[PDB]
Amino acid sequence: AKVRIYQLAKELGMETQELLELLDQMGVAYKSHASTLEEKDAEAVRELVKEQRGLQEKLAEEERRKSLPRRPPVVVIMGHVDHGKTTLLDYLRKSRIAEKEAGGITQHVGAFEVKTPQGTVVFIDTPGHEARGAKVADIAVIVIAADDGIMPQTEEAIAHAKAAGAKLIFAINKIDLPQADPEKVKRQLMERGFVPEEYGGDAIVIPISAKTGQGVQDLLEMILLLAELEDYRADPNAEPRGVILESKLDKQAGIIANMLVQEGTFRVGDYVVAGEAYGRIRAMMDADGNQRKEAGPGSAVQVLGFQELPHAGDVVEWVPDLEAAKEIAEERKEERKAREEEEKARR
Ligand SMILES: Nc1nc2c(ncn2[C@@H]2O[C@H](COP(=O)(O)OP(=O)(O)O)[C@@H](O)[C@H]2O)c(=O)[nH]1
Repeated sequence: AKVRIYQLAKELGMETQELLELLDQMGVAYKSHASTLEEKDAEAVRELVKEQRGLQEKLAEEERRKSLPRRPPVVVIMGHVDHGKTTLLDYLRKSRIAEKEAGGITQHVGAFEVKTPQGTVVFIDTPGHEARGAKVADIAVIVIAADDGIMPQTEEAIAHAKAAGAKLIFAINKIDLPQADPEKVKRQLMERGFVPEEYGGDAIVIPISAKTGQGVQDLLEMILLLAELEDYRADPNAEPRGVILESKLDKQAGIIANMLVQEGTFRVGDYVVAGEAYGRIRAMMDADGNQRKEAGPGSAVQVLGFQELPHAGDVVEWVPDLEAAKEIAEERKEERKAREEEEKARR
């Protein structure tokens, strides 16, 4: 003090003409950048530069938080009995560790992930063969055998999947067999109004062999492709929301539930309600057997601590406290009771 303008500028990491512009907006009059500033003013300048810069760092932050991270595609497999669903799932579950040493673990949490350079894909395991619930799968892979073709069962699977909001992918399996005619199946698909992309339609058709592994990598790349196109994303910071895949019992363990996380992040100690089932999460284990402290979108984990058994397809919801988990769970019990005895009246 009293500081010259070119001095203050160097101080603030600023440009002479930057600071001069600022003084004019500020109302402080100078002669040239050589001029001296009253410490009153310089103190104001130092302050304003904090305001403006802090706000810009703030606006940049809110800017990036508008952009939500992606999430892996969740895939279900459908089809007609004998057409190779099971064989395909096993293969996919084989193809993940071509690394032996395990370890480490492979328990079954209801879904598994296949990591590719192009991305990670999540596969529902849990065969129930359907049974409504809450949306689980983004994509359905409809499996068809090339020696058999399209059965009414396949027509059902296709109808179901669309009704469930799934984007369809048609997999033509068993192409190793000499009696296999994939073109026949394509014709059947077109006959039914699904036109493959090679003929200019929007249907996706990948010939594969679950036995040999032919075209399975291509099937994977196509799933990830349609994922980018659909652009699946989720907010890890939202109110945690997920869905129950399967919930079973274990003698020493008790009630366990497999859960897919959809939005948010569940952590240990969170109180959750699923349908009429509530509880506190004691522990969480993934497909790798790792005990997890936190779970974000795309994660299939096994949850310990439910008081009842949650039904599959039921939504898992975060709640602040045990009491809130209890009231919500209880109210859903009331309505179900009442609406049950309402079915006593009308048969
Ligand atoms: N040749 C051949 N057989 C297959 C292929 N995929 C599955 N299979 C056979 O199809 C039979 C029944 O299929 P499966 O795995 O049980 O699937 P799912 O019946 O639809 O649940 C099994 O004996 C498999 O070995 C394939 O790509 N090629």
